Amino acid sequence: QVLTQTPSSVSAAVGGTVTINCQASEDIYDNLVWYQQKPGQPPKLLIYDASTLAFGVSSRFRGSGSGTHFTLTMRDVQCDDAATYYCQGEFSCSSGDCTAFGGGTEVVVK
Amino acid sequence: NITNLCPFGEVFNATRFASVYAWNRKRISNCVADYSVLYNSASFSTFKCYGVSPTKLNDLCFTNVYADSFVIRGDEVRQIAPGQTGKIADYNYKLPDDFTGCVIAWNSNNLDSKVGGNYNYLYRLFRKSNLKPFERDISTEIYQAGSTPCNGVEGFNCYFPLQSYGFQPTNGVGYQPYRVVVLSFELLHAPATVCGPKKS
Amino acid sequence: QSVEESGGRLVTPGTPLTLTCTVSGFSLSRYAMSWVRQAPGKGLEWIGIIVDSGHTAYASWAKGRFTISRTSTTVDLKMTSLTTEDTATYFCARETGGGAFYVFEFWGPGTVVTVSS
Ligand SMILES: *[C@@H]1O[C@H](CO)[C@@H](O[C@@H]2O[C@H](CO)[C@@H](O)[C@H](O)[C@H]2NC(C)=O)[C@H](O)[C@H]1NC(C)=O
Ligand SMILES: *[C@@H]1O[C@H](CO)[C@@H](O)[C@H](O)[C@H]1NC(C)=O
Repeated sequence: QVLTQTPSSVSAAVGGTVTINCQASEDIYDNLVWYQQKPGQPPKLLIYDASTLAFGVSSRFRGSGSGTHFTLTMRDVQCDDAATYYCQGEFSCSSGDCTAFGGGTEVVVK
Repeated sequence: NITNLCPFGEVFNATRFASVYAWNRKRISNCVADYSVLYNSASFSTFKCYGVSPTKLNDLCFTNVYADSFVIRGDEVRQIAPGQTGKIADYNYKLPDDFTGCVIAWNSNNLDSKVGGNYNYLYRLFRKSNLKPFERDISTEIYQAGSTPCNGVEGFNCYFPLQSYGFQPTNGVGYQPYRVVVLSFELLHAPATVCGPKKS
Repeated sequence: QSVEESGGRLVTPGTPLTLTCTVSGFSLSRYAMSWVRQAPGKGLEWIGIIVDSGHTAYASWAKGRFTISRTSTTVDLKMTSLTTEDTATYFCARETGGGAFYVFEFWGPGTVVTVSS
């Protein structure tokens, strides 16, 4: 029912890699998705089922994890990746509240 | 004149499916089995077999056929397979490593899900040890995790082993209820009776 | 598949307002539309969803003051008794395919609803 993203903010050079962790308060199998929101734009779907890349997205974004711990890592982050990322996953129904969004993380590239 | 065609209609689509923790086992015997209709049916989401390929199921002839049926969550269908570790596989329905036969499952959201939430399906969360393949557990003794003799008085650290599925239409595909029927074949020191309809 | 919505206005607290999200380029009765909102500079929030059949679900934090109705081409949402913390931006999201709910792959441009005196 509660989604948590750590760290809240993280920065890396252009030729570098960073990790994003999103943990779920309940077992959700592999039903978790990621989004990228540039400032002032609607979010874009990047990864669904936590390991499948969406259509039209680059292969430098990879996801993993199952159960309650998930991780997204971008390799060789360009200057076009400066945005905010969110994680969303189902959470049964009656027990809780269908779907909740994470707090999100901010990424800035020097 | 082919006769004694084996019905399968009272098993594949009945009006009441049993819970996963009390999966119903119906023996099939003295049957003239025809699996062609099952294969050619397009209503099954998953139909894939171990040991015997689906193409030639009408040729090899078996002494007995055991069919087990239950209803499980949509995503948890992956756990019904030999050598698979999970929750329902470890606590409700365990398959042998050398299992022969296969499982047939299809979505059943139009009957097993209710607007207020179908609460007639249960699945066990707790038991002492992993159960050996092809075993059924029904007793509802409270799985103790506290120090005291729980005596079954529900409270703190005397957890109820059985919890319900909240099947509702608003959830995703991975949470929709699914009706699962597994066919198990075997051979033993007996004449073979249940097999294909020949042709002429 | 293009999804757009409109209806942003400045309203005093306690006055109902209606937002209508109009579909374009697909059959509505096959995909499920959902509404999400975000406050200025804050994280995303979920409001509700309506499945293709017609059944609707909501969010607990909303406490049940919203109402999503479906028709031919107007997936509208109506609120009642707005507060001063509802100033945010709202979107209506489409789905990928049959089932597989909560993917939100098509989004509207976004509209802003502000509450003030
Ligand atoms: C229950 O299952 C049986 C199969 O065991 C169904 O019989 C076939 O159903 C398909 C699809 O409805 C038809 O195309 C076939 O013609 C049926 N077989 C025969 C011999 O006619 C049966 O229809 C199922 N029950 C319901 C209500 O659909
Ligand atoms: C077998 O089927 C044929 C088909 O016409 C029929 O004429 C014949 O009577 C049947 N035989 C028996 C024993 O039922």
